[PDB]
Amino acid sequence: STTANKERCLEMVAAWNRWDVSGVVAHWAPDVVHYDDEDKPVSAEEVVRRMNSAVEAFPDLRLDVRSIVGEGDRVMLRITCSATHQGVFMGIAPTGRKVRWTYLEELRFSEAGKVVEHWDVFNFSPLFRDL
Amino acid sequence: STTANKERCLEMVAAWNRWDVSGVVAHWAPDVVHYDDEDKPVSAEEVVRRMNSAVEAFPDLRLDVRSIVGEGDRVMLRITCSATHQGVFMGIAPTGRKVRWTYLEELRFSEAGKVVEHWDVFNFSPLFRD
Ligand SMILES: COC(=O)[C@@H]1c2cc3c(c(O)c2[C@@H](O[C@@H]2O[C@@H](C)[C@H](O)[C@@](C)(O)[C@H]2OC)C[C@]1(C)O)C(=O)c1c(O)cccc1C3=O
Repeated sequence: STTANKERCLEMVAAWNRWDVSGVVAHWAPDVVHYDDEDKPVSAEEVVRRMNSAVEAFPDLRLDVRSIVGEGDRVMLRITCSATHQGVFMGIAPTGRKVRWTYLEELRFSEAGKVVEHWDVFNFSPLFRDL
Repeated sequence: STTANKERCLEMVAAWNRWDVSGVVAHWAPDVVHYDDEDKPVSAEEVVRRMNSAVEAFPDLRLDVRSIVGEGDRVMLRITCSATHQGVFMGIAPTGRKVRWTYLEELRFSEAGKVVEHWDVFNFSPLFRD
């Protein structure tokens, strides 16, 4: 259970690492809720839009799982992303610069192994400072 | 034990919530390593200094553990801190206003239950968005 959930998370990371958003979404429950930094739900449509925009802005991105821990129906991962800023991002046009940020991803899974709730914490400071 | 490690983490949160940094530091191993935002070690003395400054700058701070997971020798917690910004913090002058941020704390424990490695992930944008 915990083991399976963790492996599911690593498959999502592998999908991001081949720049395939659809492979991440494939693990979502039909009723999945994603919470933003203010704990407000973000619609699936908008979450996917943001994910697609990130791959567009950072098309060479690589995610390094620094740590992963699972207990019960939850998994948390500390991840470092490295990329080059080749596309417009959150309004900031390209720089070509090498960037790097760290973040937490937290997922809660249903008994059938699908993601039902999803949170994160992003430290975009290094990225803003750089850009 | 992970159960035990998790309680220790809750003890650290309770110490923060009574604004007692020393009760946090008590859990550290003598040879603890803390990593800054770029993965470089930060001295235990400098961590203490930053923690002390937060208690002074956010003196009504309250931490609510949103989730906690333990496995093996590690614990991760997602925590939300709510406070009023009353003092200078990292060069940022008080606004007097309510502030709130959510973060990760990851702790690695020795077999005897002392913290040997420590990482954080913060979204401090509420403190400087404007
Ligand atoms: C309420 O304080 C905070 O929100 C921050 C914070 C919080 C914690 C800990 C913190 O050091 C900090 C503090 O983080 C340090 O100082 C920040 C300026 C710096 O960006 C930092 C996050 O890298 C960290 O510096 C080591 C800041 C703050 C506002 O007090 C902490 O060390 C800790 C721990 O060692 C064991 C368990 C829990 C904590 C913890 O919650």
